[PDB]
Amino acid sequence: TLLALHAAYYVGYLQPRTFLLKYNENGTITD
Amino acid sequence: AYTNSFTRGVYYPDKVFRSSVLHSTQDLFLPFFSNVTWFHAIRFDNPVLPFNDGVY
Amino acid sequence: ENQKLIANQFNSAIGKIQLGKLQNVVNQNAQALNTLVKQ
Amino acid sequence: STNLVKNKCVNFNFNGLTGTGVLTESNKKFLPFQQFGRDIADTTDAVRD
Repeated sequence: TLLALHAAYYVGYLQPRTFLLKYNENGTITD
Repeated sequence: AYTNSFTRGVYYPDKVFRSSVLHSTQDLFLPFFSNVTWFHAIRFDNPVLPFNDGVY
Repeated sequence: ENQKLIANQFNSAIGKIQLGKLQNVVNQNAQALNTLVKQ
Repeated sequence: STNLVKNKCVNFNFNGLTGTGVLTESNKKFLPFQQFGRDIADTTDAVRD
């Protein structure tokens, strides 16, 4: 990543993990 | 330079619309309470790090 | 000799009520059809 | 590029998905990136043209 030359940020890693979702009545994920 | 990502990295795996269902998918996610690589922004000249299976 | 005991205990015991066997039968029918659809 | 007819059993093909049924006007809201629509039984229930 580059920034603008003249903050508690993360970087994580993804893995094939099973996950159970919870869609609401709006079609978005609430849990 | 390590911290705890509480519940982060959850997204919509497909463009299907679903309403009030508990759907169970199996694909790439950032695991819950994972040890994500925290950084300081205030080393900092050239912070290169590998891309393995997607990054958050 | 104790009719008022019957009417009060009738109110209280149904008051404790307000269905394990019945909700089970509805649920087993629901999972049977849902596995059939997901096949 | 066919016109839209409703309240009648047709053989629709919306953006490369097969399926027959009768199309009805709805009121439920989508998200801007979402195209399909499914229920608990994992069948198509909605699609915007």
